Amino acid sequence: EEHVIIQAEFYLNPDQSGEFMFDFDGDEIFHVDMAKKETVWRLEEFGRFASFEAQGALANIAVDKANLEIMTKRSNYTPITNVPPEVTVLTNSPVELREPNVLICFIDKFTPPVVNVTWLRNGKPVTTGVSETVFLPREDHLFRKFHYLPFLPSTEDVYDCRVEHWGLDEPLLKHWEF
Amino acid sequence: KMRMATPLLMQALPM
Amino acid sequence: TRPRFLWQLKFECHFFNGTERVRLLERCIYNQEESVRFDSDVGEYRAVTELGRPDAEYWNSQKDLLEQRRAAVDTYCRHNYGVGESFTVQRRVEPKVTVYPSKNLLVCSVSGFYPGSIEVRWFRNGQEEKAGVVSTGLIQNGDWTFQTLVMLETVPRSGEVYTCQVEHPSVTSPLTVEWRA
Repeated sequence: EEHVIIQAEFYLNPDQSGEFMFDFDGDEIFHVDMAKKETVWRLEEFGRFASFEAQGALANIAVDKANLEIMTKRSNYTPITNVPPEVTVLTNSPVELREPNVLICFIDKFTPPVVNVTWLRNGKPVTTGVSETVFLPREDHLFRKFHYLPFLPSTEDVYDCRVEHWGLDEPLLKHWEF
Repeated sequence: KMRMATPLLMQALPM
Repeated sequence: TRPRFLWQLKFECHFFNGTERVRLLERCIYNQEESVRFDSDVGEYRAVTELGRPDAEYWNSQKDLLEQRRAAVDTYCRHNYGVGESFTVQRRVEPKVTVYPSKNLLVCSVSGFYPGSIEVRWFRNGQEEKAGVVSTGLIQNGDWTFQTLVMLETVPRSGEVYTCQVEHPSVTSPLTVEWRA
């Protein structure tokens, strides 16, 4: 019916954080890694079907930074209002004991785009094996984001997705168990 | 002055 | 506690019926307030708030850039649609279907599918049950798959077969999973 492709960019001060990504129907096609200055495809197979010149995005972000600085002054130094995230934890598929699965932490309806996300297994943080998307755009100009944790289901273990944002009064803990 | 950023292009790869 | 300041730029290419009709919407957003936009249906920048007024005026005075922006539905939207088409518009991933009683309540779990358009139906002894059907709706997983749960409220008899049926563009014949106990 309708499809939408969005080239979405942002620059954020004082963090000096930039983002450049393409979105198709709400899924990320790719983003540009600012540090490594490289195109990163959301599904790595996409990289065999198309190319994208990372340098163009870096030039855009430099324009975005300059524009933000102009606007900041013009707005009379009006800062963003924190909007706290809604957090949902779900699994990739119906869980079965010992069958590899994925915990999905969906973080939605928030701004500015800075979050600290930590997975907890039985109270203890999980430092490796996790992955995440960049911030995805919303029509209300807030953001969403997904964090992933591959795991072997077991009635024994419990999990929390812990989310920290300046809009919250304390870390938000979304709990999961078999 | 406020700069207009560029709409950027993907390009197809051979296969 | 340091205050933050955010600038977003979005080029939205809207496609209707393939590339038959295309609309470009370029949007500038300061913090959470969209301030100025280029709409291809309009053909020039318009300020959305007082903040964007200098930008609309200044950018519209630039005739070459305006003319390139008006060509963008073609040089940009239709071009990028063409490049991404085979792996986006044409992407097909087949759902995995699981039926199980809920932890009197039967659950049809449909997961790992793309695209999002789908029809899920419940059958009892080969006949469709349209009542007592609750759905969780469409859930985007962020990895180019969706999932959904469709529940049926029942009172199961001894020899009854409930069948969950899933119609989706990835399968030429709708999938079915049977449950009985």
